[PDB]
Amino acid sequence: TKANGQHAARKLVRLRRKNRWADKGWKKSHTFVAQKANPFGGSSHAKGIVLEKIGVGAKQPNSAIRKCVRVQLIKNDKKIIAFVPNDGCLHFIEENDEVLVSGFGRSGHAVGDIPGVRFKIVKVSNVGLYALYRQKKEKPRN
Amino acid sequence: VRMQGVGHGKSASSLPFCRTPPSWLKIASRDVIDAVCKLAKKGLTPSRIGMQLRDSMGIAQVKNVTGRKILRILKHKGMAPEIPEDLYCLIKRATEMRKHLERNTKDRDTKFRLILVESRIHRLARYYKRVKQLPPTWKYE
Amino acid sequence: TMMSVLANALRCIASAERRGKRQVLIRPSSKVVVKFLQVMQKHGYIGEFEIIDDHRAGKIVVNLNGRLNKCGAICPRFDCTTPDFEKWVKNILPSRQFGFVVLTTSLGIMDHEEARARNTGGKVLGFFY
RNA sequence: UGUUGCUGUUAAAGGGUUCGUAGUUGAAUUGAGGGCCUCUAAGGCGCAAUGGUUUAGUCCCAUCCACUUCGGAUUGGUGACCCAUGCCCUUGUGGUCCGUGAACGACAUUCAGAAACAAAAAACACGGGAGUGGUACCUUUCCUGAUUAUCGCAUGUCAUGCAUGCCAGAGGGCGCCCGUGAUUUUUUACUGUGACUAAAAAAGUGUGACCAAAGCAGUCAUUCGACUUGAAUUAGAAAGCAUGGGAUAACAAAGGAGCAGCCUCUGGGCCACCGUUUCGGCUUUUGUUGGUUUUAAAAGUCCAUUGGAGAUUAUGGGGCAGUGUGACAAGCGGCUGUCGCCUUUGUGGGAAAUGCCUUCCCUCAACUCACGGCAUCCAGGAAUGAAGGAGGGUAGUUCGGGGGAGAACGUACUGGUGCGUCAGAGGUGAAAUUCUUAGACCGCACCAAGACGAACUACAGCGAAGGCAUUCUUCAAGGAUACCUUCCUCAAUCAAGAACCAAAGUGUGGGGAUCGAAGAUGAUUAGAGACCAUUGUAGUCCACACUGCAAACGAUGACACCCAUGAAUUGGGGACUCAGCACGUUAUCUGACUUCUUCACGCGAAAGCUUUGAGGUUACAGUCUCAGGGGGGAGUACGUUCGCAAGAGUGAAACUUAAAGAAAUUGACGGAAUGGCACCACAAGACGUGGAGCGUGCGGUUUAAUUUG
RNA sequence: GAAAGUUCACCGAUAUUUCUUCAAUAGAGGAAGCAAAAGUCGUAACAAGGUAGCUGUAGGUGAACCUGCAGCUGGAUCAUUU
Repeated sequence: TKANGQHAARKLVRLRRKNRWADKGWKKSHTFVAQKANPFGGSSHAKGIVLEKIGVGAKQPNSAIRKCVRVQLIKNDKKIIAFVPNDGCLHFIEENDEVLVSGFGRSGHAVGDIPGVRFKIVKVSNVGLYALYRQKKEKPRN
Repeated sequence: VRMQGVGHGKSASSLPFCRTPPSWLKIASRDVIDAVCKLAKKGLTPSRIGMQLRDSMGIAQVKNVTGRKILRILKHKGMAPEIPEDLYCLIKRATEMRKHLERNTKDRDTKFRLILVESRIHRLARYYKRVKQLPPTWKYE
Repeated sequence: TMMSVLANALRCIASAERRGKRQVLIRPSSKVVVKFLQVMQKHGYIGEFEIIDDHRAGKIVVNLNGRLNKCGAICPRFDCTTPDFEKWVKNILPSRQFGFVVLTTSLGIMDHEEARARNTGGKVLGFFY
């Protein structure tokens, strides 16, 4: 339980300081190993250079093929996978094009039917990829 | 609760509800006093002085028929012991255990008991050097 | 042992009241326990009580009229103040209408209602409905 | 993340146990006062009076007599009691007043609180200062005397002295500063109030920037300005500041003979006072400074008795002596074991007075009772209490598979020896491994060696836990109970630290019967050191060292309080020969273990839990401590401490996944159980098919298609 | 009066070298974790799962595991000489 004494204070304090290390919602904030691990440095986005297009399978209950992109990160020289999140826009990504990369949804667990991938490609060459998809802009090769 | 180890007992001695002396005790303060000091010269502790008195002379309590109890009497006449009753007894029991254990080092029980008795004596010691009744350099050994 | 006299008394009263019993025994007595009872007997929640003398420590005995619903104890005796009457009165009581918190002051032992009136806060003591 | 307000029996989570320091928490006492008057203010389990035919009653009585469950009868009967006012006792409200516990003098003082005293008071009283108080402040009693300032008189005049004096005494009353005195002054948290504290920001008051976020502005007459123009106010952690309050707490001291002032009138005697080193310091007045010295107060000290107290009896206790009283056994006596000593001798009783006094019996325990001398010795009884809080004592040869030591006892297992018999024996589902004419198995007798102590042995006991079972002896303990003994808060729980700890393991020595990991052999099987069978090493046992790893479980931490139903058990207590004993029954109590398979309330998701809690918890707070934060990854890795080693303590992350888990229910299944039912099941048994030669269907292959279900 | 310069003391940049501490980092090979598949070998657990199960410990085995020893019931038993 707990201590109700007048001078009990210090025991209470030290108890909390111990038991917050059993919380993962404390660690995720205060500890900088988490920051380091994250490929953006904990920044909102980052840019990368497209390496290779990689076809990626899917898990057992929903059989599909998914289009993914092996990208390298300018900032930290790490490699990462990301998903193309529109229909038939694999075309609009080509090798050695700069590209932006974002997280998607829950960022501690991988998204369903794509293992290991929490990362979706928002922008190709700073153009909105959505804009290309539902036609407004056209991709520069300029 | 028992201080060390298990035990709950209610074995105890009460008090009289009459704190004034009986009608069949016509003895004065002085006679009581004299009796105490007389007995004490045999080396009897206060615990057995009270027993001798109550049983023979019908004394209700020493405190009821004199203005003071057994140690206060002794102190005032300079017969009082310098080692309190409760302390002395434990030390006797202690030493006797240590005899038995000197011979028998396979004895599990009396070993554990000696550990108890030790720390109990220490508690007493500590007490009586806060509330001065022993020298402040006293130690069990 | 018991580290609060009040706690020993008012867990006999509460239990007894939930069984509807019309008298209760109380093992110790203090100057404090008296005052607490006195309050509630004025406001109409207790018939009478006796203090009996063993010439060591007394044994209180109380007559319940069944008009109580709880008698609690606020154990650490936390500090309540002129603004903070409000706080306590909301949080530990089911009402502001008939909730009675009892407090200690230099002045004596009294209800929160009378405490406010004389404009002195103090350390809390116990409570009843 | 649960301080307010979390959970830990089974879902993530009580440490194997105990001791124990820091730390946290800790029982009760000191005690918060009263009266008289008014008030329909209430109650009355107080009460004089007087009221009431049954206009209301019950006990007694009357008449019946009714064997026993009818009644009525009147004035019944200060009876009982019922509906009434004061007399009441409390208490409500109302006023003021108290030396506000008891105590002291009471009109001429001290007057209804004052001198003294009690109590309170250092915010005080004890002495004193002109450099104190805008030129030394105010005042009333008692006498002296009255300036009635006819700005005059006196002091003073070389004066810018064109400047003061204009109340003796009495107690004083404030203000100011300093000196002295306290038996042990005194603080703090908390609270109320008040000080002291930048703006911006926030809360907020006013205001129509057209509204609005905003701003601190503006608004009005009506002119050669007015509003005294507005621009309020509050909060703002601790910590520091001042001053009330004095309940609850904390700090510190005391720890009880480890102590402790009686006050006071007056008189005398002596006496420096600081200080003690080769001469130092020193209080006014005498005109003053310089010198010495005296007288005198003060203080100290000695004696003296003047008045008054005391919180513990000084005409007293303690100890010696004389006389008489009561009395034991020998020496003596009764004239029947016991009585007395020149009686009586137990105690109230008896007598006699107006419960008491006196007389009379005439106060026993080897000294007890009564009286007297005077001789002694010499402070001592003034303390809160003794917690169903802790420690200690004593007792029942108390209580128990509690612990250590020493000595015997019991059969069995195994082996050996002797006396006999003769062919198989071991062992299993069936076998085989295994043992036998060199006589096994078997029977009896005896001996050796090692382990163990059956049945009795339990919804029993003891131990801190782990654990503990033949008998006798022996050593030191532990719990329970009983007590009008002792101590007086010494306690509760726990980081740190210390001790104990099942089995298997490790070191060294002894032992080695039985069983037995490893190993060996035979089966079983598709495969089988398997499970099974025959063997067999370590080990199993003991001593001395380590290890501390268990489902070490009640998966339930420790201490404390409250909490109901019934029947038992285990200990203690209560109502000649180990012997004023032991058992049992009835009833009661304290201490242990548990059952209601009629456990009360309540709690819980349910299973369940119930004075023996998981209950008294959203109406959430008795106290302390340890552990847990979805499931895996992991008790892994790294570091580090312990260990001979095996291992023990401490203890992550990367990455991955959306469930894991708890309980109950309904279905289904079981080489689970029980009761039943079927020639599509089987028993007994009659007839076939199943491999030939044919017909038909299907499969395969074939082919233009060999249609297809 | 006073400059260049001299000697000594003090403050001490920086370089060099060593040590300490923190951060990040390559690596043959070995060993785990996780995630896939329509691979392979067995049948251990759940029914008495066909050798009741599990915990601690030691040994053995190709695997799941098996075996001895002491416990627990979360057993297949709340229970059979008053």
